[PDB]
Amino acid sequence: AGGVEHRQLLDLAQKHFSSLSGTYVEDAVPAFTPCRFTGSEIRHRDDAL
Amino acid sequence: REFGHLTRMRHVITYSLSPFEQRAFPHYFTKGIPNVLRRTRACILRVAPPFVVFYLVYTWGTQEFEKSKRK
Repeated sequence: AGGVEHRQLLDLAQKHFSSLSGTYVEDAVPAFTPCRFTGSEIRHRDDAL
Repeated sequence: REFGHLTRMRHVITYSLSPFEQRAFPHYFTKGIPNVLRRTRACILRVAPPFVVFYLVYTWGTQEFEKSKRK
């Protein structure tokens, strides 16, 4: 963002980033395990604070 | 005696679970039956021997009452 032209950034990205590995060795889908919510509590008692 | 003015405590952590997230009846006969047998064994030699001596005095006292009115 700022004083940038989009055409200039695109050709700089092809010059420096094109050797990044596109698809991978065996390229398995990155698995997304969701996370559940639990009603609970945690109490840390310290009277000197 | 109100709740924030009772005592001084440091370095103690407690963890709890919501009542709607747990079973109201956990292990009931798996844990509970061997637990009430440990508590029965731990107190049986203190409570029971007085009530045995009441039983022996009661039997001797009603039998020697009837072997007085007989002849």
